[PDB]
Amino acid sequence: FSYQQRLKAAVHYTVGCLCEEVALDKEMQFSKQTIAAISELTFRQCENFAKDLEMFARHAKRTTINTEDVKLLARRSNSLLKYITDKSEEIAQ
Amino acid sequence: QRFSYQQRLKAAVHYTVGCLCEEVALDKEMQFSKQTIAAISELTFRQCENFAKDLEMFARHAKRTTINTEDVKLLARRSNSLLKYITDKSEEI
Amino acid sequence: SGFRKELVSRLLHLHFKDDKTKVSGDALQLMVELLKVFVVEAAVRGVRQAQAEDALRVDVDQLEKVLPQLLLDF
Amino acid sequence: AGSGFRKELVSRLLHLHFKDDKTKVSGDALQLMVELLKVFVVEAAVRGVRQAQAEDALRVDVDQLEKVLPQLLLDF
Repeated sequence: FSYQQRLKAAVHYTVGCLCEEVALDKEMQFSKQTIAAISELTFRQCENFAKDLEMFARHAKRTTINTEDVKLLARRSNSLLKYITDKSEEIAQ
Repeated sequence: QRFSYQQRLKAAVHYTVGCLCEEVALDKEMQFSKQTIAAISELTFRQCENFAKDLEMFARHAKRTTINTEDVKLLARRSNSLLKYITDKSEEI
Repeated sequence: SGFRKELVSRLLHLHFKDDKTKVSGDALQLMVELLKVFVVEAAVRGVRQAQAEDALRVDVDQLEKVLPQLLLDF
Repeated sequence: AGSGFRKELVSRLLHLHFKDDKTKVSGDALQLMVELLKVFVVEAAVRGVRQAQAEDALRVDVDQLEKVLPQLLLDF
């Protein structure tokens, strides 16, 4: 019940919900260990994201990570960058 | 015309990759299949596309039109030892 | 379903190498969306793989097959 | 020194993929990209060798190569 363990449980809960939805939508069930695997994978991904974001902001002489930093994170996939971009302009109002 | 240019380039890369792999071949007392060297060659050509696109976006991210050394270092961030190697070769200049 | 931005903030800050590093509210909201897409993409690809193998359910073995490409897309 | 990529060649590969025709790469960045391209090729070949040596093979075939490709791509 440490600090990171509470973080891992939190994402694991959200991953569970997310997978439940995908499971009902596609009439395919996920094993417990699969959901847990996706959860740990997601925890590890936040590490890559966080460091890239930091370095991207730093690359732009900034210490505050912005939405351009985030959009760089999604540059690898056309649909992804499109998905994340619109979403960005959506929250910009 | 377009295919001509691209094909000429891909060929130039194949040659240099062959030369590179051959060095490794006799240094490690091993040997590569023609298909292996060809596979590495196509791989390298595909990686150039990603390197190029990333470099361009990294520069623009720093409000620049000219790709610089810091841009190229970003390409190598995903690996500590890779970054050390590239950072050293960078300072070597 | 979705991630609490508070949780996402705690995840990111856990990994910043500089203590001076911060993330804007909008970037945080975006990351909340990015994390969701990441998870869903992993799940949908898991299912597609299970269907291809005529599996009863998405097991770890099927998931492990779709991981390599997923990581390269993100 | 031995084998290596041509600065000219590397440059034309990059400009082959640029999205805007105002993008230019500096000399140093180009010199570094020549080095970056080299370690990439070298890494693949060297990792392929280590893989085949793990299997006691005599030559590096595509089969062993494919086993190191995923990780290689995550490092670069």
